[PDB]
Amino acid sequence: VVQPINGDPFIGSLETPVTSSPLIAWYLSNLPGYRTAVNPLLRGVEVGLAHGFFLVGPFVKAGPLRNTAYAGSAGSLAAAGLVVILSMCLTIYGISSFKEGEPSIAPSLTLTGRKKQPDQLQTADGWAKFTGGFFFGGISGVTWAYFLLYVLDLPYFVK
Amino acid sequence: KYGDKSVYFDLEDLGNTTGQWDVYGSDAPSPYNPLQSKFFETFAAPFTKRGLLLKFLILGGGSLLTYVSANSTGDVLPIKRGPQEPPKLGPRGKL
Amino acid sequence: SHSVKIYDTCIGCTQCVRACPTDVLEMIPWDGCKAKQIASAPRTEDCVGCKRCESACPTDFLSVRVYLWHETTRSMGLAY
Amino acid sequence: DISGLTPCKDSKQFAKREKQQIKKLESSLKLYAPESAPALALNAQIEKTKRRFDNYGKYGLLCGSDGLPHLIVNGDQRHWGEFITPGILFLYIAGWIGWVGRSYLIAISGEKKPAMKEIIIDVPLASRIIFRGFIWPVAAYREFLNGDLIAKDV
Amino acid sequence: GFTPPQLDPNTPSPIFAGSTGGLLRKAQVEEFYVITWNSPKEQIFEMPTGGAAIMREGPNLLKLARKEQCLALGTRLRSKYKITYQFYRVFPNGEVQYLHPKDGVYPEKANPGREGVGLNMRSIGKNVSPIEVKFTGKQSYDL
Amino acid sequence: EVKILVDRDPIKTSFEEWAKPGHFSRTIAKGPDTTTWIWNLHADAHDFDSHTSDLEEISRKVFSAHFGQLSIIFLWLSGMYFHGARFSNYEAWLSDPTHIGPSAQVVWPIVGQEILNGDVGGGFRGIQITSGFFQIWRASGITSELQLYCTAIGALVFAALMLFAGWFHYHKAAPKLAWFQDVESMLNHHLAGLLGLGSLSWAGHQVHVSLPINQFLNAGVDPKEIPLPHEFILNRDLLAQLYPSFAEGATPFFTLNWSKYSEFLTFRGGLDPVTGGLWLTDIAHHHLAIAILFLIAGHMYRTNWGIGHGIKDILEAHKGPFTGQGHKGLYEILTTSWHAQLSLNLAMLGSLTIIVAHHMYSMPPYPYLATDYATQLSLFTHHMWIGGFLIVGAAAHAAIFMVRDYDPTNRYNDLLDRVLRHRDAIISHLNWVCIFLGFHSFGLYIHNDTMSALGRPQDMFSDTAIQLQPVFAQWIQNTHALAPGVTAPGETASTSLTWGGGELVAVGGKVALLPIPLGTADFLVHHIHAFTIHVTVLILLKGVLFARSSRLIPDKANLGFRFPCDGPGRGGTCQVSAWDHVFLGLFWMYNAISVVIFHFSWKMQSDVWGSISDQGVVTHITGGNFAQSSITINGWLRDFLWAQASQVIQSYGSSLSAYGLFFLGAHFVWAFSLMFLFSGRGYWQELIESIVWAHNKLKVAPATQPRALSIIQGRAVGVTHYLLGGIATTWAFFLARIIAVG
Amino acid sequence: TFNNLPSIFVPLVGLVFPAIAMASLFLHIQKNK
Ligand code: CLA
Ligand code: CLA
Ligand code: CLA
Ligand code: CLA
Ligand SMILES: CC1=C(/C=C/C(C)=C/C=C/C(C)=C\C=C\C=C(C)\C=C\C=C(C)\C=C\C2=C(C)CCCC2(C)C)C(C)(C)CCC1
Ligand SMILES: CC1=C(C/C=C(\C)CCC[C@H](C)CCC[C@H](C)CCCC(C)C)C(=O)c2ccccc2C1=O
Ligand code: SF4
Ligand code: SF4
Ligand code: SF4
Repeated sequence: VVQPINGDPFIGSLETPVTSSPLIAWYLSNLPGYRTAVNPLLRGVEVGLAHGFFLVGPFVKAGPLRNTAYAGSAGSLAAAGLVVILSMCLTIYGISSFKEGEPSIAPSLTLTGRKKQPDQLQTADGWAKFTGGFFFGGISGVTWAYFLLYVLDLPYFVK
Repeated sequence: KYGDKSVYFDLEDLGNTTGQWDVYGSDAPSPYNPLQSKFFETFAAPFTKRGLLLKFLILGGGSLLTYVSANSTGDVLPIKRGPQEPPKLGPRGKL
Repeated sequence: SHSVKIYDTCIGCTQCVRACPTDVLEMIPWDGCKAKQIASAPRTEDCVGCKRCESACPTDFLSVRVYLWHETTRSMGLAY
Repeated sequence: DISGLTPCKDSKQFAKREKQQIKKLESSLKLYAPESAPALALNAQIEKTKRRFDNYGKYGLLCGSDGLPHLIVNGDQRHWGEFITPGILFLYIAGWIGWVGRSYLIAISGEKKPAMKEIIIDVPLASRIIFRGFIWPVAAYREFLNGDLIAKDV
Repeated sequence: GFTPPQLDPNTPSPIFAGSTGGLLRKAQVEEFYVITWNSPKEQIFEMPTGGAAIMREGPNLLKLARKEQCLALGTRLRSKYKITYQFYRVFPNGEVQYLHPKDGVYPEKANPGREGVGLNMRSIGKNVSPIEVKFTGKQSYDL
Repeated sequence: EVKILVDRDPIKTSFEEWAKPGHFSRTIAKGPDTTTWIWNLHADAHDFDSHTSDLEEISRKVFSAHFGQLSIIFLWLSGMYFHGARFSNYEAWLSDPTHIGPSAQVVWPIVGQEILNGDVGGGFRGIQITSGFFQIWRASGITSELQLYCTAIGALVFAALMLFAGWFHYHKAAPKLAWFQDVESMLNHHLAGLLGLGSLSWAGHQVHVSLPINQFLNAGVDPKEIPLPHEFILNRDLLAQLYPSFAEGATPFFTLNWSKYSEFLTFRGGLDPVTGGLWLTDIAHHHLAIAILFLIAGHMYRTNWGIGHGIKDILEAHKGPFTGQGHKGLYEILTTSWHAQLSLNLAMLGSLTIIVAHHMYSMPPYPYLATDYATQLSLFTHHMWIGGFLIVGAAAHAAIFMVRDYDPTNRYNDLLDRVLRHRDAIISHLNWVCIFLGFHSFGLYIHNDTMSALGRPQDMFSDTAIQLQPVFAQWIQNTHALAPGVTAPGETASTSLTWGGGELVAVGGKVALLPIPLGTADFLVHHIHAFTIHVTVLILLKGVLFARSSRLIPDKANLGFRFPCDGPGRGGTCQVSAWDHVFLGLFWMYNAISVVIFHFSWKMQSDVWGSISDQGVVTHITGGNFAQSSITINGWLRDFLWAQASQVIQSYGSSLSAYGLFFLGAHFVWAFSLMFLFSGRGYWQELIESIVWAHNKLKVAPATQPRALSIIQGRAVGVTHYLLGGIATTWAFFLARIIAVG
Repeated sequence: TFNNLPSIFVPLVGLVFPAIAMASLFLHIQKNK
């Protein structure tokens, strides 16, 4: 089912099973990157929580102090630092890409041709709310990963 | 008209022509619980001013970095432990 | 963008513009040669700078001449 | 005895180089019979080395502290065999090459398509010219005086 | 005021199974250079975005990426298939600028009705040195 | 259907066209206005697709050119067999092959180069060759120098025959296009008739000549005492005294009682422990089975009779669901284009050369090959390089197809179109995985280097600090070591002894391929190899796909396959041509194969090769310093490059002195190449015009106008000098290193 | 404290001054008036 995007052959993409399928499109459409209708703050919270855990993963066990007793604590600290930096670069991104009050640069159309509402994430205040959610969610996910490594160390692998 | 037989240049609907599509941007409503959403709103609205967020991030991160590197001892980083070893005399005496 | 210039040594052979892939050039009438035509460069905004025009100018050095200048999205030849 | 260099006919390290190379070639000589081709070739190389060292001794070459002949180029009459006589021997041949080539290019210059004579070398023409560079130091001097060596701009 | 633009209508596009060399976000915020041509038969041609397309019998329409794409296509059309072509420029606001002949005639036939610009009435060596135009916007070649 | 369509006297045998150079092309057959003309005379010399437009003359030209190549190879083999016959110690090398250096070249004593004739052994002064011809000849049961001279004369005869064949098949009776296009018969013959009957005839030699002779050579018999090979053909009692199955003749064969043939057609896999090579008994059975297989495979394609698969009927039968029409059209773009076939055959022949390199060290097929570490190393390295070059040429000729012979109107294909339509996806994911592999294969070396430099060896990716063990390769290794058994009975041992459960084949003092242990360093370097291969495929596939069009140049095909650029516009569009892509892929193939042969040399010298005393303690050439030093780049610089280049540079005044000479020289030629790759034509044309003023001042203005090299020519000169220099550096380094410590 | 000043200034300089500098310079790049 490799017919082009929206059946439009002169747009540079295709509706292959990987892009446009009932399972993978649904998955890419019901996650906080593409929830264009809900406010960007909850989206950013979800995103930051997930990436905070994903970053605390390869800092405790993989790192300069992984074998020491300071593995979990200092690794979570480095993960929170990387999260602060990611919110930092997200912030300069929101400042540089769109200024203060312009309308959303997101597409106001869908595959079915409906003149949907534009994604307010791409606005200034919207991206700022998204960055705030990302920072809050990321620090929270870092400390929760630290908590789970603390109180529930035995089921997880140490190696 | 964009939906005609192999017509992709609706000059009125330039979004469908140029490819402006939310390819996966579902406009479905908030699937979160309202109470936790309000909780996150009230607890992350401080991080709403991107400029204040950036100033806070840079200054607090630099402060925490200096604090960690100044209060950490040599047990967590060997550079502050010091030599804890006698110095070797270099070639030709020491020169 | 680029500054294409046609000097008065042109013989009006129409190779500069038949080689130009971006419609920058066009032949106009003139009274300075046996062919009674000379090339002009109105659409310099569409000039990418490929110098196919001056790789086909059969003169002492050149008559058409491309000067590299402020590069925009269309002079840089970007589809994005 | 100039430049702090002892001659090779009265040098110690030069004879030491000789002895060392001869012992090296003799160590590779006790692996074959003394009448077979390898041993005969090794003995020939040995005599070649010994005569080489003795010839460098008898020519008055100057061997330094490292024991190798250091050639003198300054212009000392004793050491014109180092640079100046072979230098003239070179320049005579090199100007032969240049002069026969130049007279060839001038010979084909009055052709309809001269470049095909640089690809397909006219061997009769060159062979009639190939010995005309024997006298290059005088023909070139006259072409310089007559004005035929250097071209004029027009 | 002798040749009017053509104002391409909603014509059909060639049969093509879709590629990746098509229209990216440049079209969504800048021009994208529609081309229109008129085929005698349903034949097959190489697309400038890579791949083979099947042009339709009658008028066609292709929105590819940029000027060089449509002009390369049109040159291949005119030389290989002997077919009249004309292409445009479609800004995202809506305007459609006509560009390829701008006189109904291709830019090789010196047809009167076009003003000569980019025209220095001198040999190319008689341009002034840069010091003669130092600290001036005119670089070397606009006097 | 198929026929012998061939036309007589198409072209006249005459020197008239020799006298007119550049006759083949229109712009070249009018004269050298410039010097570039001569570079275009050689560049387009074999570009027959550009000389003519019809495929008939091109097919005849390349057919006779292949005949010239075969004449050249027959003359080359004539030289090798002759030099073995006259200028060699092969008659002495058979006596003590584990200690006599195989030598087949002697130099002339003129200018001191007679030092190159060294103590190879055998009462002979020459150059220690690393070709393995001596090992073949021991595997062919030569046992003489007369046989080698006769082989050289016969090879010279076949060279002259092939030369006459090219002349006959171009000038006297040249085949027309219907003859080449009958690929069905060509495959039926080359499978069954060249590869089938060739392997069958070699099995006959292996059974009648190599096996009985090596049964004596390995059994302490001097070559002068061995009966001649034909005495086994004339007298079957002597042949039967070792293999009694010959007393029954072909009655075991035709009655299908093959169980009474295992004396000489074996399946006892592994290496002959008396000489280190594979069992010739197994190789005879091998080539026999391969003969059966290619003989049944060459009766697959319909030629004239009702049986056989028409290849069109095979390709058109395969039509994918969302893959479109599928393989329809390919028979018409492969049979109406030599460049497509050239690309396909080059790619497969190159990967096959590499597989040869890989299977010739781990299953040494010749006697006294594994112990001739120089031959083993040189052969692996050689065939690896040939394979990389053939793959890179496959890219070049795929690109040439896409520019010239590709026609979606007449000679249409569906799958090629589908590949062109998402070419950006292909190149994007390849450009990603190259970066991923680059990072996670070389940044690991950088991490190990930094951790070792910061005094943190507990943080490297080593076999001691952080385990990156090749678990999958270790599993395949351990199951191929324990393969003799339930999965592969009747083999008596593993098919190779490069696996952990294998054993050591002690041949003389040498070790000859004990197991190879795979550690973290092997993981790192194998991912480096995957990385370099993936980048080479990125560059080359990108050139092939974008040979016709890109977002930058949509009319690139009209510019040609081999063009420099399309001007400084578009920010600069240098090297958009597929020629320039393959010119870059050459460098990346060089980096790839260089690190490959470095991995080979070091892993072998550290974990495989060495010397095993009679007590059983094997000491390797380096000392097992691969898994500890090949985790960081400083080990390759220190323990491989710096250390193992202590026998090529210390070889001044030795027999290995030409190796150090070419070490420095290939260094030089590489660096000299950098003058071409870095510079541009315009500077050199301006300099040439200045010295042309200096010449015109003296009436020495050449009519063939001195022009700086064309841009594409500067790139060609740069890449060829770069490759030649790096490759000759590596060749000298390897050969001197491995001949000295041996 | 003099032995503790590198521990304050090196993490300050080599990480924050890149943060401040690269951020402010990316903002200066991506600007419009
Ligand atoms: C010796 C007798 C002879 C003569 C007089 C001719 C004469 C001719 N041949 Mg024929 N030909 C011959 C033998 C001969 N051929 C043989 C033996 C073959 C088989 C290889 C061919 C195959 C052949 C083909 C395929 C073609 C010709 C063509 C031609 C014509 C032009 C050839 C030319 O100018 O290039 C002269 C070229 C050379 C003198 C050198 C060529 C290279 C030789 C074959 C091998 C080089 C080996 C060398 C050692 C390798 C380099 C390494 C080195 C650096 C160490 C001309 C009518 C062409 C023609 O008519 O097309 C219009 C053409 O396409 N010939
Ligand atoms: C530049 C080209 C080149 C050169 C100079 C060499 C040089 C050498 N090769 Mg290599 N080789 C090359 C290309 C080259 N090879 C390529 C492209 C292949 C892939 C087919 C091979 C495969 C190969 C093998 C398998 C062997 C060599 C061997 C040798 C050495 C002995 C020469 C010989 O003829 O012995 C006699 C030749 C043989 C014993 C080879 C047997 C024939 C092979 C297996 C197949 C037959 C070819 C077939 C008809 C065509 C391909 C069919 C197609 C389906 C792929 C010598 C170092 C031999 C060696 O190292 O011995 C110590 C050896 O065993 N080479
Ligand atoms: C089966 C093997 C095979 C065959 C039949 C061909 C045949 C052809 N190739 Mg392909 N090619 C091959 C292998 C092959 N090549 C390989 C292995 C590579 C990788 C490098 C290439 C890369 C390649 C490119 C990139 C191009 C070709 C081109 C060509 C065509 C013209 C070549 C020509 O006229 O040069 C005649 C011969 C020469 C000019 C001499 C080359 C000089 C070499 C480099 C000398 C140095 C190498 C030497 C071993 C080192 C010793 C130095 C010593 C002398 C001092 C011709 C159709 C060209 C083409 O089609 O143009 C449109 C083209 O552009 N090929
Ligand atoms: C050592 C020299 C060198 C290096 C490092 C590279 C690096 C690269 N080349 Mg180049 N290239 C080189 C020489 C080199 N090339 C030469 C001499 C040629 C001449 C032919 C080419 C031709 C060439 C082509 C034609 C192509 C490449 C490609 C690539 C990329 C593949 C690896 C990658 O991205 O993975 C990750 C990066 C590396 C492995 C590089 C080392 C970086 C280390 C691991 C970490 C760096 C530090 C880290 C980011 C911290 C930053 C600190 C901060 C202070 C800045 C990468 C950009 C290919 C490409 O772009 O597609 C992938 C490609 O198509 N190169
Ligand atoms: C003595 C000596 C020395 C020194 C010397 C000197 C210093 C010299 C100089 C010289 C000089 C200062 C010179 C100059 C010259 C100039 C010129 C100007 C010339 C010209 C020429 C010509 C022109 C020629 C030509 C020709 C010829 C004749 C040859 C061939 C041909 C031709 C044509 C090329 C020393 C001590 C070191 C050493 C010893 C020796
Ligand atoms: C050096 C160089 C040149 C100039 C190289 C020249 C033209 C080669 C020098 C002349 C050759 C050696 C021919 C002269 C030899 C002839 C056969 C004449 C014979 C004379 C006697 C030696 C017999 C380029 O044109 C170039 C172009 C693009 C990128 C880089 C470069 C580049 O680096
Ligand atoms: S190519 Fe040069 S000479 Fe010819 S028409 Fe154009 S400007 Fe005139
Ligand atoms: S540089 Fe290229 S685009 Fe510009 S006028 Fe010349 S040919 Fe046309
Ligand atoms: S630098 Fe050379 S290759 Fe690049 S655009 Fe200019 S002329 Fe072409």
